[PDB]
Amino acid sequence: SHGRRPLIRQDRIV
Amino acid sequence: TRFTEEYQLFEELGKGAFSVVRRCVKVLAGQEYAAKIINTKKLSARDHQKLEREARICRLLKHPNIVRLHDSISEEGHHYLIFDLVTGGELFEDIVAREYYSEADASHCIQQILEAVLHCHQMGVVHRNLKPENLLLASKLKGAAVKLADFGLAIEVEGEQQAWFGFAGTPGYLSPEVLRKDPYGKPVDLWACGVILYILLVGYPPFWDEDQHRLYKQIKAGAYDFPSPEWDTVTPEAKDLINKMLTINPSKRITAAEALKHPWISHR
Repeated sequence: SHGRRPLIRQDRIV
Repeated sequence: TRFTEEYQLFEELGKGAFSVVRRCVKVLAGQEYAAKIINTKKLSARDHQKLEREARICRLLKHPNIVRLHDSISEEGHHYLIFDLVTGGELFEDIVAREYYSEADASHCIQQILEAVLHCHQMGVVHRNLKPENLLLASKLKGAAVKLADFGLAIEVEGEQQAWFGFAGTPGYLSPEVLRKDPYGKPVDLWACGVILYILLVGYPPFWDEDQHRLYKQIKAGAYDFPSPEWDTVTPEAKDLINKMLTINPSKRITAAEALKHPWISHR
């Protein structure tokens, strides 16, 4: 992935 | 009660575990709003007090870049939070659609977010849950205001007094101080602004791992960089502002009023 990450939705709080 | 008498309900705009947001019209005023609707009988008194807290904190805040709460109406079986209608969706959705923003567009975006955050801080409110999922575009038209929403995790602070209030927020946006059980306050929102600004410019975050153990170690160490080639053409001053927001030491971290005078925001 060479530094690139996916943008993933984070709806869930801790 | 007043909601049934004064408002008409239309289409669903959004849904949570414990809520539905519907377009509504205050019929005699001919004005549209978004009604966040909660089935009160399906919720504990603890869930009720979290709602009262959210409404109480929203009412403190009056700002062009904060979703305004206009009314709070408790009917038999249902509670209605009447907010500004926004039609441009979540900033998260806009970033996915555009992949990432120009420095010009990203600067304009983070300026409005910083104005909102400073207003919260001046009112003794710390949001604790800043993320593109929580920033809403007022409309789909170019230049539409970005507005802070979802004060469900917000806290009231006493001047500059800090404490470890508790473990709250969204993993990818959590500050080192929150993860370390160190005292925290206003600076947790600037750390989140840093994560947001990073994402605006390249379309992915500074901290990501499937494995949460590794994610939290990475956040606590300030372990991010600016990979080639995408960051090679990004101005040093944009990187400098991200670095000042993603400062592990919350004392040294840039404040909202300081970030608003940073030359990458100010020179436009």
